[PDB]
Amino acid sequence: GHQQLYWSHPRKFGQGSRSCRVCSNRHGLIRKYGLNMCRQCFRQYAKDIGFIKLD
Amino acid sequence: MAVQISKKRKFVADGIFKAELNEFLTRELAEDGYSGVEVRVTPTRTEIIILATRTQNVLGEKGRRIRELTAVVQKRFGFPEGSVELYAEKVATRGLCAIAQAESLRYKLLGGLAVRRACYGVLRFIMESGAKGCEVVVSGKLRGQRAKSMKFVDGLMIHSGDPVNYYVDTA
Amino acid sequence: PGVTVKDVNQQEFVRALAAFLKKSGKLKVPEWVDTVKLAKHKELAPYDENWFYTRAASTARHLYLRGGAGVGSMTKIYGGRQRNGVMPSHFSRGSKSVARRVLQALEGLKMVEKDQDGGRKLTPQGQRDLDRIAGQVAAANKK
Amino acid sequence: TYRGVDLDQLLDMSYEQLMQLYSARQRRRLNRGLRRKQHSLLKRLRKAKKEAPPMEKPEVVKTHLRDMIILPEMVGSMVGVYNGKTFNQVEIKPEMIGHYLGEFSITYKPVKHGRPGIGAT
Amino acid sequence: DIKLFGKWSTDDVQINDISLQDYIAVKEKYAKYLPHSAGRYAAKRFRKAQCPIVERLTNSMMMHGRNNGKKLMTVRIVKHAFEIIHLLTGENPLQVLVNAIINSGPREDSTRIGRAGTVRRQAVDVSPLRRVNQAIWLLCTGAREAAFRNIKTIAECLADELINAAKGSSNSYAIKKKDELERVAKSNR
Amino acid sequence: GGHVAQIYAIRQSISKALVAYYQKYVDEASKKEIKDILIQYDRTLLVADPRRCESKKFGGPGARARYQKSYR
Amino acid sequence: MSLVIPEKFQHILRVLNTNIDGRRKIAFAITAIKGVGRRYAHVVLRKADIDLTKRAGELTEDEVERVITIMQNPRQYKIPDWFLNRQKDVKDGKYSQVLANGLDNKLREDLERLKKIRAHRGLRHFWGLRVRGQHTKTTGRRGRT
Amino acid sequence: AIHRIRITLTSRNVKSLEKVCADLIRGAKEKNLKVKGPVRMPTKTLRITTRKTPCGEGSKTWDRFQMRIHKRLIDLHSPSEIVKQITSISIEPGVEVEVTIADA
Amino acid sequence: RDKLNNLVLFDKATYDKLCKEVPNYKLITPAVVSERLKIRGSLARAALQELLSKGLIKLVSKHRAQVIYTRNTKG
RNA sequence: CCGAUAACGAACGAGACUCUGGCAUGCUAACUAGUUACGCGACCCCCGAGCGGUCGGCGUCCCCCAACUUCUUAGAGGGACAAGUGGCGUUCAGCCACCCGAGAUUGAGCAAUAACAGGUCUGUGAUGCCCUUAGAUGUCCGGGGCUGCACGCGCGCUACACUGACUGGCUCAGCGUGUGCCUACCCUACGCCGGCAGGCGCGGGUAACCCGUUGAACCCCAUUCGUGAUGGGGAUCGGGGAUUGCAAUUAUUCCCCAUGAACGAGGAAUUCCCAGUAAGUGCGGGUCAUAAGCUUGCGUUGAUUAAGUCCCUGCCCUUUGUACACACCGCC
Ligand SMILES: [Mg+2]
Ligand SMILES: [Mg+2]
Repeated sequence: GHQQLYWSHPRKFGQGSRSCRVCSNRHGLIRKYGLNMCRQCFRQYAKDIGFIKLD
Repeated sequence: MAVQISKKRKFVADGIFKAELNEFLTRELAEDGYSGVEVRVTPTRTEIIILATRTQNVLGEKGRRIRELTAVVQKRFGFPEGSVELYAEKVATRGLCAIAQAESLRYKLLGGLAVRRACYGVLRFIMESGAKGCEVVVSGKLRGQRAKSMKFVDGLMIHSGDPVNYYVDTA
Repeated sequence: PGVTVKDVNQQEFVRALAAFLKKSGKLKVPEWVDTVKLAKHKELAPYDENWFYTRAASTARHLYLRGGAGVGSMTKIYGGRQRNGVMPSHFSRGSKSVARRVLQALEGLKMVEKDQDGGRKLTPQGQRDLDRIAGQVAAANKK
Repeated sequence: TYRGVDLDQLLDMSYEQLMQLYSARQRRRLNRGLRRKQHSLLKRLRKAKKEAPPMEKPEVVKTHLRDMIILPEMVGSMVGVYNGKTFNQVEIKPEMIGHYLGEFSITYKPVKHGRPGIGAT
Repeated sequence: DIKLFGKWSTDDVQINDISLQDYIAVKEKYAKYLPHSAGRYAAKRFRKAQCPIVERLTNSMMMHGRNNGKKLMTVRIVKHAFEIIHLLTGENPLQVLVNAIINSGPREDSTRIGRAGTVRRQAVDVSPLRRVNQAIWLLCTGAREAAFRNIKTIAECLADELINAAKGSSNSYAIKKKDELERVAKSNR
Repeated sequence: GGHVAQIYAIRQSISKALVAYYQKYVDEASKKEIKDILIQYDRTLLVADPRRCESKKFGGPGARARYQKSYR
Repeated sequence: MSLVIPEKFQHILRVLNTNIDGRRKIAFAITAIKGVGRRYAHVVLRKADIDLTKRAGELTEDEVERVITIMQNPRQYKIPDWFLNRQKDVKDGKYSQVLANGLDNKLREDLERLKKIRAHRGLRHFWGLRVRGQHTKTTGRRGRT
Repeated sequence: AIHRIRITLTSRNVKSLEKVCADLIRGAKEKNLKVKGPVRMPTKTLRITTRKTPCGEGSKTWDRFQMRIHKRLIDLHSPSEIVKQITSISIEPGVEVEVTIADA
Repeated sequence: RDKLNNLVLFDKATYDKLCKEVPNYKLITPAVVSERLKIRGSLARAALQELLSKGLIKLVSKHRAQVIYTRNTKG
């Protein structure tokens, strides 16, 4: 369709308004500290960001 | 102030940039002996150091490819122009870099070499480079459809506690 | 042997303070003191009739303890436990209009002045009133 | 009668003085701006009603929007409210004003329970 | 000199039997002004033995879900109950508590695993510490079911529980349970 | 802290302050022959209870209790 | 106060169309009438100028008919708008407190109106199911089996 | 100028911050500017707890993660004016610095 | 054990019953008064404070949840 | 681990390790933390104290215009090692009690070989093979549904009440968050309106600087209720008032007023748990445009019982039996 209905549905909020910054997942997102990453992708990259285990 | 995000958010963004740059360099510099990336940051500018064995190969003809990647990283994260430099540095004892050795084994497997002799050669080179011990695991559709797993390990290798972090590289 | 409000037990202190407030009745008492619950989480109105005087006395004592308490502060003191029925309990705050009317009455009797910043504190003569009543209730409690 | 007033007064009851007669949700909804599709649907029903035959019920009009609050000027129309599968026609009564279009095109048929199956052995 | 709750000097309270005098701790070395001391008496074995029995009751009186942290209310109940028993009897309340504990201890019990005759196969004599434990627990239980669905408040129920136990009249839950256990142990000899 | 922990903090602080005051500004004879009554009456009046808390785990409601499990 | 029971201490009363026990306190005795609660009883007694520390059997006829007048007609005795039950009626839009079986038949006419307009809430009411969107999968089993 | 500046230093580790705080103040003492003492602010422990499993099947194993942000505050205050003397940074990667004056 | 149907107000039968022997024994609480006089218990508290005012009952505890009285000292 | 020894030399695991917590009036530093002293004050006592008491009122990093780090914070360090005594011990490995000591067993993370056809292709621009690919199993938009109910089960919550409820007064925490690359959505003080849910102007905070001295709950002190399905219980259900959103109906949430149902402690069974622990009790973070009966943590109150065992459920070693080897859910 034309521009009048292709993206006319609002997504200014809600779960569909957020995707993982790595894999664009819409499930298991972590928005704490603006992480915006998939939970699995967080566990994958947590060494790379620097979240490490002490306990 | 208001324009700048909090220290918490800023450090999170720093870690995110580190992760994204490492992933991008891994996915692009895979064949050129990529080992790792180190970034040195200042308020004036930042310095990116890409640890790689084949510095002569990761660089294009008269530095064309390093210029390409510099422009890529300049545009992608939106730094000011000339606020980032990319240096290519040869690693010391590339036999000790599990990243580079894993990439070499992946190349030898994709080339068509037998997994057994390739793994033996990789392990032999690693121990000839000099280390307390090494361990390689191959899992996949070896022989038939049914999955099997091989572990080829020699020397010393711990598994538990703090010291495994800074004593064994994991790739 | 000067007596501060801290040297007397605050409960009979605020009791006698509310009694003095009742006998010297000059408060701008709203007409809805007979209808409103003292808080959102409450389900009964206060049992006392002139509970407004008691609450005003308690707020005056709290301003003595620490000044600059706006309406939200006082509701945080007068907040309470909302049982929420079948769902597990939480904590709720006091009535904003109730505390605000209490304050506007307290500087109705000018014993309270607004601060240079937000919130309001006790005037020195209000401090005098509190200390005098503390001394007299100390004399009564002692003898 | 909706609030003591007759429907004849409701036809010339403009929106802003009507929001006092509606409930809080409806008052908030009309306080917020009605969008283009609602206005076009009102135009549709008004067109059908004016071109409806005299002393005869109007023709059916279908729609998916079932969040529309029922206006008093649309009483008597034949509205086809989508149920998820089909469009359902239903009268607009002079009592239905404070009600939504989805509140009368049920989305499910009531369940008639048979013999329980293998579960709960 | 100590005067727990401000009065009721402990020195005139005397333990009648030498069986539990190593496990009753009302003596002036274990006499305290107010029964509250988070002294980690459960950290080691036999450290509750030196704990004053009033504190042991206070620990054992707060039970049943609604009362697991309400120790201040437990202490105030103890104080009011002591007031009530001293008004009703006129002697030292601590003497009443000690006598109730002595009369409430079940001198033997029965326990086994295999094919029992009536309840257990074998009859076993008990330790003084277990006597004190069972006495306090039975007293708290008796007062608790004494005050549940009746107007008479918990203080009075604890009070007459201790009063009846300090003498023995088949009227208190504690000594009734003691007699039942002793009869069963006599049967399972 | 709370209320009763507050009470214990105040009593320990007063006891410790008096024994320190008697250690410094006067002879330690008085300091020792008050510390004896403090010790063989209440060791905690001069020694803080080191126990504070214990961390809850991700498999139970508190520090040690576990969530109720079922099999059928 | 703490005297003998009064001679005119009727044990239960006859209020409107229902009886209330005079043995309990007045602040809670009239709550037995359907449509009357603790808060409403509190406010009507406070505006009735009647002692709250005395039982409902020991009142006099003038006091109880004052309570009747307040209950039937609360608007003119300074009861605020938001305290009424049948506020803004669907029939006539008039603010009224309803005190008796009028409440029963008012709920009845509301439900039959909902059924007549075939509302979803009316449909669930006719079917006896939950109307506020609560889950019926696991709950409400008592009323059926 | 008269300049009274504030310099704050933070990172994720402790060793780098300590060595910067020590060598910087040693250079300051060699350069005779009186130094306001190192102000160690409380550490921010960014804690993230996450289920170990990526599917949800298993023993409901939660992995928690920590990120410790330590920061230090050092004021450089001299009767003479500051920035023209000291411009050099000697900053390793990984540590963050902010140059503020008493106006800021 | 079914019900208690306790009196809410005194009658002639129980008023003098309260007056004449209640201040003659040791323990006086609202619980015992209510349980041995078949009265409500709020009435018990009211009667106890009235007899406090009449000056032949001595108070000892005065706690919000448990109040205890006793007869005056004799002899 | 000591010992013996056809074994010897090893190795991983455990242990060792790191964090956590506990003592450090030891050191360094502290205007985004404080302490003390002083001076302004204000109020009580002024009978008379006057170096009397309170101040989370104002100042003394406003730069000469007080000192110190005990309190708070965070670094380098120390500090506990079976160190000493007594006892048991082949007098070795080790073990019990006791002195002094904060501490004589702080909880976690990590955690070997091998394996499960245990779960994930619904996390991924991880992926083989197969299926679809224009009337699409792609994708967008609109609506419905994922809530739907004769019923059974699980995890929890409320509760069944006087060791309580309501009303008022008094009074104490710690984790930790808070304005965004896309991305619009922050934490909030104060002042006013309203009874509440909310609304209306002014501020502060990208943060030990502001919310906030996080005046939390529980608890404590007085009040009323009075053993009843009562003032417990608030499920169901009606009306009305507020918030988010494009939209609140099959009710988003919240407020108010009505109705108070079953429930009077729970069968056969079965769950977790040993000291700041269980339990009570609130508070953070996640989810969030709206939101927690869930979960992860934090904090307050603080216990009974035990210092043992294989009886049951299992597990580790050694011996023994096997017709088991998909391994007793076997085989027959
Ligand atoms: Mg280990
Ligand atoms: Mg009630």
